[PDB]
Amino acid sequence: HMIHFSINKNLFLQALNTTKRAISSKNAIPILSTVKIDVTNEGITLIGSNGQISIENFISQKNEDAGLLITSLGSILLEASFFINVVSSLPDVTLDFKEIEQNQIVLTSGKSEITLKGKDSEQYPRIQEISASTPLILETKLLKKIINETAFAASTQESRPILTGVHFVLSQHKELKTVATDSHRLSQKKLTLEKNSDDFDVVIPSRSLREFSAVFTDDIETVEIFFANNQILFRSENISFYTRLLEGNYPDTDRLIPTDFNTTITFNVVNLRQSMERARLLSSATQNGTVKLEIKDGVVSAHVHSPEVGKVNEEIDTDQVTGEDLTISFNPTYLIDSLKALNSEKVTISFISAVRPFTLVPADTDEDFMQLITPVRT
Amino acid sequence: MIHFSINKNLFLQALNTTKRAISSKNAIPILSTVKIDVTNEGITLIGSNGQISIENFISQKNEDAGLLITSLGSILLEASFFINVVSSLPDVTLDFKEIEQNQIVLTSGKSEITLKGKDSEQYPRIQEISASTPLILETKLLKKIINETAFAASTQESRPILTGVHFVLSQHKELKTVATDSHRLSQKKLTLEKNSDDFDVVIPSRSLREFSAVFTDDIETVEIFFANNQILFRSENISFYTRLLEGNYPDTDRLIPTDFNTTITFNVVNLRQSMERARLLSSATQNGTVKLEIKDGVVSAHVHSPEVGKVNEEIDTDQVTGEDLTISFNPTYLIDSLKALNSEKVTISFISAVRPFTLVPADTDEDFMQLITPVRT
Repeated sequence: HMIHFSINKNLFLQALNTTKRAISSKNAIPILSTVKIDVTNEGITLIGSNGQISIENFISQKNEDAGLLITSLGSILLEASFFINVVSSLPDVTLDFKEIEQNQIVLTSGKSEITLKGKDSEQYPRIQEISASTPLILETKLLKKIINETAFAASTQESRPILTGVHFVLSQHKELKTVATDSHRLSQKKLTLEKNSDDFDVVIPSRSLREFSAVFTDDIETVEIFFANNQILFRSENISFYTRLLEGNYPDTDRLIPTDFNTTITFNVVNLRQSMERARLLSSATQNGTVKLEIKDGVVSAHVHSPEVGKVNEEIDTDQVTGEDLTISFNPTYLIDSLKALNSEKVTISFISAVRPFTLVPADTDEDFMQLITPVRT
Repeated sequence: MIHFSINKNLFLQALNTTKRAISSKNAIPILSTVKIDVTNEGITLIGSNGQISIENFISQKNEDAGLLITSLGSILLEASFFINVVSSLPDVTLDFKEIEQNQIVLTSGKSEITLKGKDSEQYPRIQEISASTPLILETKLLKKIINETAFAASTQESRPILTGVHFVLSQHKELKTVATDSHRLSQKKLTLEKNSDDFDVVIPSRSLREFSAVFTDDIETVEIFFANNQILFRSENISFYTRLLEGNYPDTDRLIPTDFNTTITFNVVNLRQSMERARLLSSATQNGTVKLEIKDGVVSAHVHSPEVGKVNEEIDTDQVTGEDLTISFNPTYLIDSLKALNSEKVTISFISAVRPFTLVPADTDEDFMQLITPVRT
């Protein structure tokens, strides 16, 4: 059984590019740099993986846009980057894909014939199948929104794996909590699901979640989620996206969130971001790298002193300041991250002291979106 | 000490132009800074990297700058950082005040940012070119030359004269510009509508690439002045100096073959795209070439990369004449030559599989000529 099919170059190229999102250049298992191409009666399946995530992108014969004509079945491996570059370089709207002697594929497109050396696919590792379960269905724009609101807060230190993921908890059949922290700052988003589902408690690598947002384009309105202990699957009509879960107990984060406050300030999000980025230009010349907010009698100001380099003294305009005076220093990158995560015009930040973590929420909104930032003692 | 106020965006635009001549790493460390001279007339921004120098003048009388100068002087600031800070400031105007210890307080709205600078006495002077009458060329004429030739120059530092472009004015109106790296060559000849004094110079191709980015299209002309070791392109407000390469540029006229045995006229974009397919596979080889096979009126391209793949393409042709031929060459040289053409078709002319071939744009008045040396296979 040797492969032979033809297809529309662009729809093919798109599917390859989606699949490539799970394929690294250098992998510790050499063969995982290849894309795997299974060709059956029903259609073509593109498989890619890197040991953390795997993508199965299927193009069905019956898809009108594919212009997919299948003559012979079979399987093959090609080095993904190269193959993808070559297809992309072909001149015509459709192309011929014909396997021949010794794992070679001839690509005919117009008057241009290009033969690439592939590999037998038996050596490619089969993907472990999540057991037939009841799916959880979420609107994808909701997931992408959770991801943008939380994944940046997760650690990037691989020596503490559990905090490199996002913690997802469904309780009471409809209460969804998502939290991420790197021990310095924290992000938490809570929803109520419109429909009830069976409870779960998982930790999903943040890198996997960033790929989820890239793999599932907005054309796909919902996705089905299946849970195992080791892994989890997101599936649309044509795409299956598996990722590993992080084993271990996620820390109890609820205790971390304060309830009573001495000072609050309500800021324009954009203006504050621009103030913190200015602050950061000078504070990043230092290792300490902190901005100092001074709040005296309704006036709020930012100060950075980077010896040898310069000094920032800026008054920041505010919608509202309540409570008592406060002087507090923090890493401005965390504040910026927090701000970039908001979709609201305004932000309410609430404080306790110069040494206790402070909270930030979007102002004037139903959203249960809560963040924390630990200040720096000085 | 310095004190002026100015529109931030015009200041920023002027600093980003000057930056073109400032590198972050330098043998002479002080050259990573921009020098700001402030006089009654205006502000002069100076940068230089040892090869090129830019002086950019903003006049107080410039209506767009909103420049008000109340105290004079001069200072150095580390260019990249300073430019980033100015760029980040919130208000449309900027107050620039020098204080104690070569510090500059930048005030923009409610934001005040102080930067440590350096005394400017240590910055090296730009060498004035000797008094002379200018040569005036349309900026778009020069840009066009630069895109047509600077890429053919070498990047190997071992024959430094080949890393520049050779410019020769002869008979007071006959301009030849040529570049080569010994493997491929580019030549553009022109006649100036007005006479000028003869010259013969070699201008580093990196300096030419910066020329094209310093003088935006709103500068229609520039005045050019010559010394033996440097050259000045000057517009109303910008002086751009570059060093010249000294030495004898090779006799390039002796390299252009006269009579041919085979010619072929191609659509330019079509050919480029076949060559780019040919280069995906050939770049996997060491000395990756493409073989052009011409038998009857049929032209075809071939590449074989033993453990990777192969290309077999029939290239559509507009016209084929003369003897059959099989010739091999670096596809990148062909691609570079095609990218440099501004015409729909190209005419390529061969002698044999081992002698260089020429490319000219087809059906045009332009005296624009390229050579590529094939490889024996």
